[PDB]
Formats: sequence, C-alpha cells, structure tokens
Amino acid sequence: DKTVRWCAVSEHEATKCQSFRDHMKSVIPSDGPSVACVKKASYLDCIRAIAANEADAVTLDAGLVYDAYLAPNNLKPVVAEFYGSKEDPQTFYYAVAVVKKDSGFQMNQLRGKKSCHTGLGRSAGWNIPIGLLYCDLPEPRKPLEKAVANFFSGSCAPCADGTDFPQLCQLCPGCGCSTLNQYFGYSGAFKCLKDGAGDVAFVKHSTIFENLANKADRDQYELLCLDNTRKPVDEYKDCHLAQVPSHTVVARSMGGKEDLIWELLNQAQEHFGKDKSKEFQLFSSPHGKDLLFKDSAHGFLKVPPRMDAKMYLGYEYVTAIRNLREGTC
Ligand SMILES: [Fe+3]
Repeated sequence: DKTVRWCAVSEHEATKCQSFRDHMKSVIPSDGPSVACVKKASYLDCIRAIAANEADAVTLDAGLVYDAYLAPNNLKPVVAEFYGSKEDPQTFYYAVAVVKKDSGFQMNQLRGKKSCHTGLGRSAGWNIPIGLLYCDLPEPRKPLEKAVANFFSGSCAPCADGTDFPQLCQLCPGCGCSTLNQYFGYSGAFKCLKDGAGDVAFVKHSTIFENLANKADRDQYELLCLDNTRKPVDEYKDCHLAQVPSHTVVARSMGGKEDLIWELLNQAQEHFGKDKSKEFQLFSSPHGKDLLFKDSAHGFLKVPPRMDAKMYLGYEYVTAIRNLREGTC
C-alpha cells in the first residue's frame, strides 16, 4: 500500500521506469502499490543503493544474484521471472554460443578468436562459457580477467575494468555497464557478433529469435555444441552449454518491502503482462530490449519464504561460480 523505489540502470531503463510508474498510476487504486524510479549508472550501484536504503528493488541475472547476497550487501531474491509460457512456466533458460555459419571452428578452437559477452559475472555471457574453458586458459589463471584476455584475441566484457584488462574492451571501448554501451546484454552481445566485431556471442537461446525475424537471416548463424560440432539455432535443446536459473528481483533482508514488491509486480503483470495492454508493456519497450525485466519473460513467481541466494541458485550452479573464482585444474 506504499511506494516501491525501483532501481533503473541508465537512461533507457529510467524512461521505461517512468512509463511504468505513470501507467500503474492510472490502473491502481489510490491505496494500491506505486512506483518511484531511482536512476544509477550500473547494476552494481543499484545493489549498494538498496542495501543503503536508497532504493528497494532491481532485477538481476542469477550470476549477479550471488554477488548481491555476499556481505555487506546481503540482498535476497524475492520474486523470479519465468519464461516459456503461462501454461508451462520455465524458471530457467539455456546458455548458448552463437557463431556465423561456416566461420570454420568448434568449441575446442576458441583460442585467438574474438568474443562478445553480455557482461562480467552474468550466467550465460560469462560464468557458463568461462567456467567451461577454465582449464583451457593460459596460466596463471589469476586474476581470471587477465587469463581470459590472453585466451581470446580481443573481446567485449561489459562491466570489466578496461584500465587493467584493455583486451576485454577492445570490441567495446570502455566496457560500459549499461545499455549506453551498444554491445551490453543479450542483444548487445548478439549485435557484436552480427556487426562482425566478434567471432562468437555468449547469450541465451531466445536471443537470436528476438533479433532476427526472418528464418532466412537466422540460417546464417549456427550454435557451438560441447561435443565440438555445430547445430542450427532451433536445436538449442540438443546444443547448449548449460541450464541456468531465471533472473530474479532482489531486496533488503531487513525492512525490504518484499510484500509490497510482490503486490506491485503481481498487479503489474495482470494489467501489463504479455499481450495484456495497448498502452504499456512490462516485458517489451520501444526504448530498448530487456529493460528492467527480460523481454523473453512471461511473468513472475514469488520466491519461497526467507530463501537465501545459495538455496535459490542451487548447489550445482553455486559450485561452478566458486570453482571459477578459486578453480583448479
Ligand atoms: Fe541471464
């Protein structure tokens, strides 16, 4: 029955957030939940802000959910996105490696190629791919960024430190950590491949379909499978790197307004969910892709009482992330 300060990362999400606020004002009764928009430069500033009681919520890729839980932030997942459809809700998605047809190389031949990542620490764009190549990277493997920059002959790893790891922003100077960087996120990583800046793009299964509407254009891209073979992009179920947890909304563990967050999102998905309204769309926008929430999401599911980041992500996934920051071969 009160205000939820949503954290928007940069200008594009801020605009979508303002529209979200305005439309909710015209559908929700005077005594219903409302939205306020707090603009920050990166997802990292959003995490600090929430922990500092400057904002209340933000949606994060699962990989980033782990960081959010560590002290002194101690945020917890309260609401998760679900994909697929309302009839068959999927609380996970597939991480894939997209390349152009006949580029002439397999998964075990990535050394020296140029890579495009959605962002440092994210599930599909970093943790899965780098987790699988870990023992392929040259030594020392510490720091991780260092060895990654030496494996590929140039890449775009948004949010990485370009001062110490220049090679990680060769394809996107500055390694901007928001949509101001044309190569940020799923669709940014895809564009990086499409434009020809990189040789491979680590994204999710729906990315190409979200960007190329003619099957004729998609037939010019393939997927790299673990068994060093290539398959068409429609065959991701038989050619993916891993299954990762859906993105989730995080909030403070104390005075986190988790009840209001859910009330707001549940009502938001009622009035503005998929195909629900002509005035405003929660899972789409003319100002960009994957703003505030992923375009591929179909709705929200409440997370069980007091579930911590570790239990939510699962031991397996949480294992991989640890093995990446410590890792041995
Ligand atoms: Fe993701």
